[PDB]
Amino acid sequence: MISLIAALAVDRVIGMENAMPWNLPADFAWFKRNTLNKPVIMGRHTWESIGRPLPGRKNIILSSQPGTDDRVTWVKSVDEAIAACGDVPEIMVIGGGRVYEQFLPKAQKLYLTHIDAEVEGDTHFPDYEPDDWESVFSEFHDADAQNSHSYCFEILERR
Ligand SMILES: NC(=O)C1=CN([C@@H]2O[C@H](COP(=O)(O)OP(=O)(O)OC[C@H]3O[C@@H](n4cnc5c(N)ncnc54)[C@H](OP(=O)(O)O)[C@@H]3O)[C@@H](O)[C@H]2O)C=CC1
Ligand SMILES: [Ca+2]
Repeated sequence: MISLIAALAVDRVIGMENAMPWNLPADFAWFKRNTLNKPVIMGRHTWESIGRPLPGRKNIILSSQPGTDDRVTWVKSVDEAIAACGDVPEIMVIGGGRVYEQFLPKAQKLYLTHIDAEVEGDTHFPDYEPDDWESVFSEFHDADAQNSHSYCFEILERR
């Protein structure tokens, strides 16, 4: 099963100049808990933004060109990316915008963090069809001393 995990600010903004333009440690804990011990697929720009493999996860990088780092597994197509994960219960697609768009039609689950932040961005999550998805988990949190925005963790399953 293929899942997408993403954090979305107002208007589905996910990124600006190769970063996530907000401060939300609660989302790091959610991301780690839901990706650890699962393979993660990401695009080259997202890979370049992290600089080092995510520990405890098989890191698969999509790029049309030959790989440049043997600490991760490089693939040249969506189907090769999926194949490189082998037979696992759940594959996690972790971004960015262009990768999310291509995996959305193949995904059965979305893990979304909806962040109440107004941010300018140059990257947005795809415009998913709400009727195709059932919300199976939704937990809202107010801002606190560590998290400067309110946020809501949501899991949606494809109907
Ligand atoms: N808010 C969030 O949850 C997250 C946000 N982000 C943000 O997303 C942004 C990056 O997204 P974006 O610019 O769209 O880039 P991506 O991270 O999606 O990487 C795009 C690159 O991946 C490669 N690629 C993608 N699809 C394929 C394919 N089918 N075959 C071969 N190679 C492929 C290409 O590399 P090549 O050019 O080498 O061919 C392409 O240029 C950043 O701002 C980042 O901070 C990232 C992850 C999470
Ligand atoms: Ca806010």
